[PDB]
Amino acid sequence: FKPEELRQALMPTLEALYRQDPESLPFRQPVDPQLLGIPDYFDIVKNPMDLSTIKRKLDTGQYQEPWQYVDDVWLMFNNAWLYNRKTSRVYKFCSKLAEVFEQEIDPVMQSL
Ligand SMILES: CO[C@H]1CC[C@H](n2c([C@@H]3CCCC(=O)N3c3ccc(F)c(F)c3)nc3cc(-c4c(C)noc4C)ccc32)CC1
Repeated sequence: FKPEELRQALMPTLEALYRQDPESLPFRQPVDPQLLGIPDYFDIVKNPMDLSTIKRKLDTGQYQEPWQYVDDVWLMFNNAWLYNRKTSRVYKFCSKLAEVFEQEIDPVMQSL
């Protein structure tokens, strides 16, 4: 896969996530535990991930294969479901994005 081919193919799946508003808002920048006053965040989440990081990796051609992109998107979701309680808005927004991602990534992976 050329990185331009991955970027062209996968960027619309990422755009679909950013289009979810307000559901994407907590995911658009890395969690900042100082600002949010949650010093245990990095005790629980050892490999942080967010949309800005994924976007940067796509933009710069850091993914060799599409599964690596998919793995990072799932890492972001898994981190949020891990840290946050299921009653929280952030966990529910995570679930909403995951549903959108599933629906958009499926045909794309098949094309590829
Ligand atoms: C610049 O705007 C942002 C919106 C999300 C704000 N925020 C908020 C704020 C705190 C105030 C209460 C509140 O409702 N927030 C909030 C704000 C907007 C949302 F869309 C949302 F779901 C939640 N909580 C966040 C939680 C997380 C989070 C993620 C993702 N994974 O683990 C943790 C913890 C990330 C961001 C959170 C921080 C400022």
